[PDB]
Amino acid sequence: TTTKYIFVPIATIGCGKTTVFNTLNNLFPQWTHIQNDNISKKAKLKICDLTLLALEDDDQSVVLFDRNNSASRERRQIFTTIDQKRDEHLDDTVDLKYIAINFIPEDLSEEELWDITYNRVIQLDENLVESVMKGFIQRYQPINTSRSPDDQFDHVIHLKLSKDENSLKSSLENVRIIIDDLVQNFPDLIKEKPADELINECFQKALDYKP
Repeated sequence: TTTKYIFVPIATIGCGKTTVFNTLNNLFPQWTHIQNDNISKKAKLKICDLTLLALEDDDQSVVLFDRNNSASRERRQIFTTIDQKRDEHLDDTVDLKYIAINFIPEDLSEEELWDITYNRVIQLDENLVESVMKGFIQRYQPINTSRSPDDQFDHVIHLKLSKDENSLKSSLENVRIIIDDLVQNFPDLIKEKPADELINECFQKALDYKP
């Protein structure tokens, strides 16, 4: 029994998920960060193929599955497709664990989810940014692990999302939340939280990553 992991965000635009995943991958370079926005719609290998490819080796334990998955259908598509394809990549005794990274607290209404997301991204254009990122926010369906598809998650990490905070201060706190929760729950992945100076350095280097 080797155990493999897929980290699945539940998020919308402006939740900082790529910053968070980039920071974690900087801290743990053996993890693989697969970005949906970098895969062609006509690519032969899609994100679920690439995810399982990046779990084939004994060196390969974690995939950061970088996609919003705002609607329940998208989480169901992950579970269905990975289950259908895993035999092409893993033997079927391998324990594959899905970890939800929940960027949006389930208490949040449709309305300050909008007000938080709207204000984080503006702090020139706004025609594009108001009722067209409200196509994004309308399709959000909170995680609900009491029924399908979200009941297939093995674990849920609950992140912070505050009206109050700067969007970059919140992303750094979320990185820390994920690490500490993994320390408690999956010591095979992280035995102890890295030094804070290391986490800060890896976060600052992620804030420069779009080269």
